[PDB]
Amino acid sequence: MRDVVSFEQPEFSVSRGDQVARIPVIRRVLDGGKSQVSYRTQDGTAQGNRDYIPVEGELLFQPGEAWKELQVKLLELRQVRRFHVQLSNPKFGAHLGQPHSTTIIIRDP
Repeated sequence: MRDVVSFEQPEFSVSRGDQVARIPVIRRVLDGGKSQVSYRTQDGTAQGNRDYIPVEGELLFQPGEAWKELQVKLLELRQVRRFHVQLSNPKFGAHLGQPHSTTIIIRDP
């Protein structure tokens, strides 16, 4: 498989006070062209519009591009809550690698 797109890790941990989660997405074994995947947040115990700002869209990798950073905004209100991000719908010859979903763990300062 070429143009393999994944999250770098199955979990990332952030502080609620950071205002943003910075989530790396990599593309490996480049064939030389563009690739696209879709991405979307999904609630866990962290909930959209309470704990974080939901987002969905497309990640278009131009030729040569090996990674992206997703930035999901965090909201302020011992406490731990999780949301998820999922990759789907590979286009232009792209494939999903492992992990293609990830969990963002929001912790109190």
